[PDB]
Amino acid sequence: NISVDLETNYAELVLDVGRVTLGENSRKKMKDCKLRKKQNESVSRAMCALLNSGGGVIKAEIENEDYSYTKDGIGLDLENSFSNILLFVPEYLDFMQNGNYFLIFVKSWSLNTSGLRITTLSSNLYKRDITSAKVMNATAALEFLKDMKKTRGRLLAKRPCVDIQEENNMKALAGVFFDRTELDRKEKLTFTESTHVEIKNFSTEKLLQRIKEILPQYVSAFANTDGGYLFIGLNEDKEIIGFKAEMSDLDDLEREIEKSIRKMPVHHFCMEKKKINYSCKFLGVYDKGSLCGYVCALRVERFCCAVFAKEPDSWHVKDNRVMQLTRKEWIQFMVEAERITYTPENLCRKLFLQHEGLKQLICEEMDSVRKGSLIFSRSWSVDLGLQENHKVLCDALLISQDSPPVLYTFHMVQDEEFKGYSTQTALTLKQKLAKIGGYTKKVCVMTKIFYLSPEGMTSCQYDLRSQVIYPESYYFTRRKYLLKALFKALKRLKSLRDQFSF
Amino acid sequence: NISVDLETNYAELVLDVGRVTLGENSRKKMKDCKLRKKQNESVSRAMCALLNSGGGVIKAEIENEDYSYTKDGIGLDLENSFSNILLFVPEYLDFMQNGNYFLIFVKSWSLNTSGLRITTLSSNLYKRDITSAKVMNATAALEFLKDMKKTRGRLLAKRPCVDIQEENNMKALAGVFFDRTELDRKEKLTFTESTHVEIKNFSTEKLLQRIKEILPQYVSAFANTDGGYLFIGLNEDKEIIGFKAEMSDLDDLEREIEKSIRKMPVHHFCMEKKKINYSCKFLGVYDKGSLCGYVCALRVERFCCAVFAKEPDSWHVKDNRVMQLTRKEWIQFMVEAERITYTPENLCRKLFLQHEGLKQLICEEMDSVRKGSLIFSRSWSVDLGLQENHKVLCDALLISQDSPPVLYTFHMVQDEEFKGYSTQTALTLKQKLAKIGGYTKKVCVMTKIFYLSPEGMTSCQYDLRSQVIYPESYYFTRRKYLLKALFKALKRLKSLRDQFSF
Ligand SMILES: [Zn+2]
Ligand SMILES: [Zn+2]
Repeated sequence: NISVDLETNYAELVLDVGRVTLGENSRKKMKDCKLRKKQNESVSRAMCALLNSGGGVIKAEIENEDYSYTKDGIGLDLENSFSNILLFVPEYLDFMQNGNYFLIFVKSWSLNTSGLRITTLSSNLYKRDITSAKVMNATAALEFLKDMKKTRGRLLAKRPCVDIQEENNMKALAGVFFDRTELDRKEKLTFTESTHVEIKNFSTEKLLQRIKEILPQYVSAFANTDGGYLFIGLNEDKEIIGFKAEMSDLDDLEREIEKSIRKMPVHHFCMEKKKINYSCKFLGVYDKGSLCGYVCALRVERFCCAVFAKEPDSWHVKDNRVMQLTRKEWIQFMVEAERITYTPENLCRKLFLQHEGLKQLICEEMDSVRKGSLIFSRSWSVDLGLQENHKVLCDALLISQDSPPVLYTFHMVQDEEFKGYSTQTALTLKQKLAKIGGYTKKVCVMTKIFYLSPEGMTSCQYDLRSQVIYPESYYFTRRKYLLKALFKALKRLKSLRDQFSF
Repeated sequence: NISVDLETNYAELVLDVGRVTLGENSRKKMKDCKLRKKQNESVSRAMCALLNSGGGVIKAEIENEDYSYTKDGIGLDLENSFSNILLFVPEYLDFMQNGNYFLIFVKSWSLNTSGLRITTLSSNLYKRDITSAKVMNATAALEFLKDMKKTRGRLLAKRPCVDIQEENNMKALAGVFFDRTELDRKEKLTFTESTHVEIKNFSTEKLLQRIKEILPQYVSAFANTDGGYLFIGLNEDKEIIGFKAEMSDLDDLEREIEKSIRKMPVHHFCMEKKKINYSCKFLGVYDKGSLCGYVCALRVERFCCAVFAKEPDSWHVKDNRVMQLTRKEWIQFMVEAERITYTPENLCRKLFLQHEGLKQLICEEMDSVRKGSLIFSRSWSVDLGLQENHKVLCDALLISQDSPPVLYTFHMVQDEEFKGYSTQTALTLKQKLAKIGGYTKKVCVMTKIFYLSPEGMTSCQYDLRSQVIYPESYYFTRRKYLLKALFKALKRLKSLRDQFSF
């Protein structure tokens, strides 16, 4: 339910997430928790997509009435989600209440010391923290995947006769318990939970519902750490209780378990692809010579490669659509490493000689600039990898320290509008600077469109800066770093010919 | 209250943490929460010290009686602490209940994709997560410190006249509120908490106690992110309440705030050292023409470098003492990057010719080894940087795939014991292999001591393997990786002359 806004005046990706309730008191008092979680999920997905797609704006309609950002705030859950996604929120996020809408300006994710290339809401990779199954964070998932990639995946020793207790004792006891044909009710186990043992108690009515939900994460955790045994039908005090069911119910539960396990995504770094080796068994529980219920014992063998509970929760924007990254793409991102100067001189001279009014217009525009660089091109759209527009005479990019980059479009057609072309070119330039260029600061690109009359009259048809508003951080840019990022982006785009004079 | 155990037979650092209650039920039912937290802190400090000092063993006396590791477990809080310290607990930790003691075998911390060189319980660096002050994790602290080190530390722009609301509005409103000479009781604020605003309500009796405790972390968070304003004396609904106090109480509170702020550690990456720029003000609250109480407003300016709430909580073992890393050392670690083969041939030939029984003893010992490498030295203690023992004839290190490394000490003195020398040499060798060598797997070093009689009689005085027990993971080692780590350690120790023949 996230759509790219094509009617916006901003020269960047604007994602509309629909009506969102804002304010700490307003969000904490929302009666419908499902709606609040859905709004949080939509905002988080939009933020992740913008982080992975070169930055942009999240536009949310303010659902609650009489909302003031200064007086109310944002909301604890949204802030917690932002903190989970981003280590330093002020470095990436800006908030602005514009009329009835809330704008979250999101900077592109930049490679840092952590080594992460993309942002993930949840890697859906689980591990065993001695007794608990926890979803690997970005750093843990990165380390796990790189270690498995490097190694293409992943008897007894004589010891002194000393009476010791280890996790191997619990694993052996659980294995012996697994092979028991029948069980006795109200008997205590000789083992407890460990890296290879998990014990859960579920009601009969909720068992089928929870098998589709919690079993995948425990199976992923076991297959990722060392394998293990999951026992369902034992209470907190390790007493055998079980759940009452019929043979048909047992068959249906076994089928559901098989479907849930086979649905789990699996990525292999080895040459020999393998399935998840699991064994499901049902042990009858006998009380006073009568069958009380059944205990479900699931043995999950150690897996050679990554096992996912669900597809990794990473998003991006492609073809003006918010798409979740496929497992292969996510794995590839995780494991695979990465005065005024008028240039070029020849093109500037040709443009100034062919069109006399263009030079006067450039001088008038640049009289207000303290120091900067102006780069001319026949079509800046082509240099960014987009389609050429033959009606545009030329494009000019201005990089100055006191102002954000400005793209100057010039056209000879009086009755045609070039707002969309210039906006798309500026959006692509910003994305290339952020991702390919390597610029690590907040950057926005403004546009100015001019009509060059044959008699030399110049008029400013469109001025982007006077129609859109940004946080102040976007209005101050580092000229040297901008030039370096532009040089790197042009070099990587195979469109660097004479933009920088050496 | 953590001491290095010098009476242990293990050839590694054994840290005794005293009596520790173990078991999930036992620990969750502990009446004294202070004692439980103290035990958890001691175990965590010992684990961090062992991780930073080349690995070792944590020995804890089992306080509770009738404790079985297989039946009871470890404890939720201890497991959570271990998970916080280590991304993958099974990769580093092994647990063993030996008699009345509990042994935690800890592998040395190895450099990984995260870039961390040491482990920290808490960096004590705080940041602002929009409304909350949170302690930077290891990755966040690493990124923050490296960014500040790289840059040697760390007007208005014209915008369209659009009615918008940002965090700057809240900051300006808080600044205006800061300069007010007097306040009126039961009036609502025009701003709320943000990246630059924190609002807390404290009782009069607990105000002095909490100033020494919670003020440093908020001051650190403000000085680390963007500065801000802290307001004490306002309830949840942003109504001005204040706290009743006298002028002497105000002076004492101001002195306590000054002492607390000046006590905070500060590290500077810039040339010009600066103090924490803060301003403390007390605003009277007037109700019906009478003074009700006072509101404390603290303005913390943005700081140029790192501000610590406390010294970073990182530990190591030096001179057989568990010492907390100093701030300078912690900063330096964070920000600054890093058949049977008989060698050497000449020394082996000389030893075999001088002592005939030595060759026979070596052959008898190596007849049981499938494949490995034996390296002889005049004194392996010298090659590891320790003091030479002239009574020891020679030392031999055996590296095999089926067995852990074994150090063979040979002596001609019948009435003297060399257990301590061999144990210290093995401990130093293990530490050098783990840290300097770069070995990333669990490794233990056994020792065997032999007496070479002048007539050629050989006797095994001490055999370490038969007297100590390790988890099975320590009994299987990678021979090629062990040789590579040994080569790297010898090269970095300037003691590599002819150990490996090329
Ligand atoms: Zn595989
Ligand atoms: Zn400084």
